[PDB]
Amino acid sequence: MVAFGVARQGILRQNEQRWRWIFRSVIYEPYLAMFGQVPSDVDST
Amino acid sequence: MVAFGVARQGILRQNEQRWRWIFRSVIYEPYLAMFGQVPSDVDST
Repeated sequence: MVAFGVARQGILRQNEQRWRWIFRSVIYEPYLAMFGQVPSDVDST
Repeated sequence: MVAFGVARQGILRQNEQRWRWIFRSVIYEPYLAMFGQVPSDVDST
């Protein structure tokens, strides 16, 4: 899950240089996928 | 489930002194979690 989350982070945006947005963005992917309405669907398009 | 519901009630707000809002708030957590779009995601943030 962490592997795929970091891969999603890389796909979404190339780089990020802040220790707050990155952690929240990474942690969002698990709950997003599990709760059903994952932004991942929006991210793909 | 009841244990985690009361824990969520405590986390959400410290105290509540009405025998109506408390019961509805407690009962909301199970259905919220099960039906997929649980306010718990909003509660965390």
